[PDB]
Amino acid sequence: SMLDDAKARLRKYDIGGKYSHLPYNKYSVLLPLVAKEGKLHLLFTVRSEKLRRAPGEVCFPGGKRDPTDMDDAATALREAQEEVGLRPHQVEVVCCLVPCLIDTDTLITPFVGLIDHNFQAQPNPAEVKDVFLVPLAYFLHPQVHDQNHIFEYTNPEDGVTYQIKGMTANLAVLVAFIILEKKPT
Ligand SMILES: *CC(=O)N1CCC[C@H]1c1cccc(OC)c1
Repeated sequence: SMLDDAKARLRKYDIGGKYSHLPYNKYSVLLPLVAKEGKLHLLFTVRSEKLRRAPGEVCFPGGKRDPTDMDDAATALREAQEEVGLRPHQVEVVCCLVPCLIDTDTLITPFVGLIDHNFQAQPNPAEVKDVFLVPLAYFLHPQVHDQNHIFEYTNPEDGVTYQIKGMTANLAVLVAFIILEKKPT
């Protein structure tokens, strides 16, 4: 099936806990995969304009590890619940992708999660101004604008354009390559 095939592909890139104990300032993100209309999509947030760090930017759900978290995956799931109302029974964490090193002292660990078909986002306006889907296939043929490369995605439902860039854009392309490369039509 589409979903079994995606999970099987993703598992080949799982680093698991290999980098998880290193003494960094630790953050996790969830890359949430949603199946709609026979195709996979990624779920993105737009950060609230009132936040200190990166107001109004397109990001994945996530945030800083706290003492309650059993592991890095728990961080991602806790933050996703707080930001968009995703409950743990509504997500299957499939794998942990290559971490992202920044600022010399920070390690961001991305987890890919398959999202239940009955989940409906409830954006928390203290954290997130918007939540939206992009088809995974978009990231194979994006609309690129240079400012460094920025992706512009226009939602055909409403005509709204979102700008996706940096780590977030790079991770989206990675997931699209992993799942969609070399597939019969
Ligand atoms: C958009 C984005 O992913 N950002 C904004 C702040 C830095 C980065 C980030 C890094 C780790 C966790 C985040 O939580 C979503 C965000």
